[PDB]
Amino acid sequence: RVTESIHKVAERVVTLVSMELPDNVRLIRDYDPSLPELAHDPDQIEQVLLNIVRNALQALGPEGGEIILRTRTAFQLTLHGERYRLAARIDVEDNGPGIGLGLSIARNLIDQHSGKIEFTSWPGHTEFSVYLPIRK
Repeated sequence: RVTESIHKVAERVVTLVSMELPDNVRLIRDYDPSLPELAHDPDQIEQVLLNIVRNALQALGPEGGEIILRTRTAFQLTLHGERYRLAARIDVEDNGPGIGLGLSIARNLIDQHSGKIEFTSWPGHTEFSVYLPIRK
């Protein structure tokens, strides 16, 4: 409904997560300042990111680690079979020795925004990538 910077929601998430962050877990930012403002429901995107970050905290477990909240402009990104000239990619990547309804809710809220969520992993890392359309 509103067209604003996705970083406002990202920062609301950083503030909220501070209350549940273990002493041995650090949350770092890796924002792309060139990312354009986009239409989205801030309340819904906040819930999407909170649930993904909590899943990340669950993955890290007692061993703790690092969670990176990253934003990047995505060019020529495909969403539901159509290629978009511009989309926003928001990643929640965790690093840790020790490596759900919330996730289902996040998926549904992203579908409402006509976006997608992808999961990947590599040695010592796991990452959820959320995509939101900006310009088709």
